[PDB]
Amino acid sequence: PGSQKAALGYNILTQEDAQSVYDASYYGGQCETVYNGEWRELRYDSTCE
Amino acid sequence: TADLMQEWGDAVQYNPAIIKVKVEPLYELVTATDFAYSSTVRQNMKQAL
Amino acid sequence: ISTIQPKANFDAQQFAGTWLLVAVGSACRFLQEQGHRAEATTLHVAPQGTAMAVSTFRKLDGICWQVRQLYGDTGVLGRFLLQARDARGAVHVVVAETDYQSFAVLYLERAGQLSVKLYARSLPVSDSVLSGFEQRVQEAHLTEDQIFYFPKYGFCEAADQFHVLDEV
Repeated sequence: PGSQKAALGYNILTQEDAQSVYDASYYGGQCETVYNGEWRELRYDSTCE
Repeated sequence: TADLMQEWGDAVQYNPAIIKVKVEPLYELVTATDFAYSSTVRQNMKQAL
Repeated sequence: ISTIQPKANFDAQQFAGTWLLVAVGSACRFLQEQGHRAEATTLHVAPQGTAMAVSTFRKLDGICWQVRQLYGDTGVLGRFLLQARDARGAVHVVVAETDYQSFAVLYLERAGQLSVKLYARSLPVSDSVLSGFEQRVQEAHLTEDQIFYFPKYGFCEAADQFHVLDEV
């Protein structure tokens, strides 16, 4: 998430995002993953406590 | 609060920083098992580094 | 597994307020796998029309947590639906028995996975009630070996603003 903005071009005269430069959605058939260290998210199973 | 220090140290298990490091220079990975002219590449890396 | 009858004329306004979990029985493995150190659990039951907001107050490593949940009214008095927030499934909760100032025996099932819990208003509980619960567990067909009594003291109330799941 948020990887798309790294794709977008930049206009230094206005400090505004442009159109995409990089393809933010392209994987080249590779399956490089990234460990999201904040993955922890509390859940409560009422049936189990 | 001691509570928030407990919560922080709990969450460091899952997303720790690297406090101490012992490192070897990357040329030590350059090994004939993988690369032709391994010695030459190795030496080039030493010089370049 | 059946929709047993709820408490005859269940009343959320009488059942409202504090309830103390006495014991649970279920197959749910985590009750046994890391089943140790199960924290004391207490409910505040708040009428919300026919539904109730229920806050389970619990410790987690001494961090006091409150879980806000709606026992959504099915329209059958004393049968409730807990909506799934893309949780593993909604929980059908039948309040099968209670004395509103004394005890409640809540039946809960999700996806056909059933659990039964004894709640009380008081630290001391008549062994009569507990034995009755045991009976309904046998009738639940759950082994006694699946009964997990919860520690008598160390209840927590009023979890921090930051220690609330707000699950609703």
